[PDB]
Amino acid sequence: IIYDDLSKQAVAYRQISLLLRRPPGREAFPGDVFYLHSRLLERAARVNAEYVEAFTKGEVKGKTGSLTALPIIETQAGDVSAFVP
Amino acid sequence: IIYDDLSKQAVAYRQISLLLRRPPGREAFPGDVFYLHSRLLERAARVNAEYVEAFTKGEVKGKTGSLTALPIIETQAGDVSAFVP
Amino acid sequence: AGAKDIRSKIASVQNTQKITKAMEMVAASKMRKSQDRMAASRPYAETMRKVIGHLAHGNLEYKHPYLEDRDVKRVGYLVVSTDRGLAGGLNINLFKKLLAEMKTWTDKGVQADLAMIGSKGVSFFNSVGGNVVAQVTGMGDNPSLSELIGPVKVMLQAYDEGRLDKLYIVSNKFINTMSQVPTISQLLPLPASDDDDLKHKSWDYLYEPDPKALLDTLLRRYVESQVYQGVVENLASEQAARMVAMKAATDNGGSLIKELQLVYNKARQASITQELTEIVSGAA
Amino acid sequence: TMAEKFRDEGRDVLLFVDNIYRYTLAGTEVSALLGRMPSAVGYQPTLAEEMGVLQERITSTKTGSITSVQAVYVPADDLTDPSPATTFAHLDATVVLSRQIASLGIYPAVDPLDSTSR
Repeated sequence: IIYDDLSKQAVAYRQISLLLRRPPGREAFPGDVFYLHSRLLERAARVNAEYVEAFTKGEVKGKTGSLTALPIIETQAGDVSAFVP
Repeated sequence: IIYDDLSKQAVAYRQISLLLRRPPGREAFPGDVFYLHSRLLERAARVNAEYVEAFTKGEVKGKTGSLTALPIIETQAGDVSAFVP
Repeated sequence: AGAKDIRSKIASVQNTQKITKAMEMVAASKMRKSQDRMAASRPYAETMRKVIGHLAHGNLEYKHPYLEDRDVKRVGYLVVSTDRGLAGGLNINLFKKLLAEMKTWTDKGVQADLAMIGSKGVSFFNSVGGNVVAQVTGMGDNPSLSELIGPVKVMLQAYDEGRLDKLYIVSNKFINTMSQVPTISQLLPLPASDDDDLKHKSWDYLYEPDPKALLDTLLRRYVESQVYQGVVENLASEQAARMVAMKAATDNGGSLIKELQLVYNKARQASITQELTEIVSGAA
Repeated sequence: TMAEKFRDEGRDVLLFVDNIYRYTLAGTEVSALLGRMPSAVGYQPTLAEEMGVLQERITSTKTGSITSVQAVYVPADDLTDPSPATTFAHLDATVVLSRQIASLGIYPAVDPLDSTSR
């Protein structure tokens, strides 16, 4: 899976969060802008065969599934030291 | 007398003010923080012998009391243009 | 940090860039003038070398100590150095070439003697414990032959006295405005340098008073003039090296401004955001 | 919307906006008048959508097309400021005019070394 801009997601979430009047943190971004991306990217995982069996009710045996993620981030003036990057 | 880190008394007072919902000033410090340190430090003094004799009701004569203060402050990145420094 | 520090630093670096660009211009003009003075020396040395061709090498020849290839027991160097810094590596490359060769010589057990032109070499070899016997300093951008008479006199006086067996000049050679090279070249004993007077068999001078007395002063003046030529080529090479070095430094400053302005803009934005969030969330 | 009407006829229209930056500033002033929390560098929170809803209507289509030429002003000469950073995401080409190329007596004074097109 390729996420074509997490920067633009974070900007949309900043808009939604400011419209709900929530106090912003650094770079006007909300407090949970880390939890936003965390609970997303933590899903790209590889799972062991026991988890696959347990999930799919024994319909599958020995195979290990995986989801691979390549999030894209856009940074201003090559600044790898900004907040969201 | 050596007040170690008045820059942490100020922080505790900021917390107390914000929990009492008092209007925050610059860097969220409450406005009276100058009065907060001003009254504390002004007590460091040398008092002439007559005030001593008046206070000790004649028991001590011809001696001048004295209180010396050395507060300590901590500045981030050498920056001396902050509110408490 | 904070905008008002970084803008002050940007200002100071731009001022520095003004300074170095002015120095590049100045050095670029002085190189042209110093190379004109360089080209105003060739006639004297060239005609005197033709005369020495005829008188000394000749079809008959005159025993002179400076011509003969005697045994080497210790060696003199005349060292040319700048009087001014900011020249790039010019002096240190030159001193390292000299030190490498003087090591190679002392590995045969020969001693060495140094005569210093210019103060930079004076300081360097006082530090590295070289054997400086004489020096002249502060000629600046106005070298003159009369000032050089001292040290070259010392080295000649020591050569004829047998205290020296070979004499070198060590100096930069100007080649191109973009390329100069340090060189060590012998000047006593006098090199064999063609100038075959065979063609000039047709005639011979009336020597007055006599050929040996004339030949002695001709060689003395010729050695002095080759030392002067070396000093002027070194001066022109200094001006070329300062010009290219100040060019490099101006471009370095010009890049540092690009870095500082990105830092500055980041601070500008962060201060605006933290001011405006402090005000708005301080209502209600 | 007038250019969209010409596009329906199947023409190849050209739309000039004489300062997109002032469109952004008018959005900031209105957002402050409504009273919404400031964002980024004091811009409105909706900045990246107020710009997108304009810049996304000017496209080609099966029937016709609208091209657009937009004069841009960059605050404090800062190409990282949210307003330019939001605008450039939509630009395809970029022509820079130069005082020097003009003073040399050349017109149009386009700087061929700064001009670019994706």
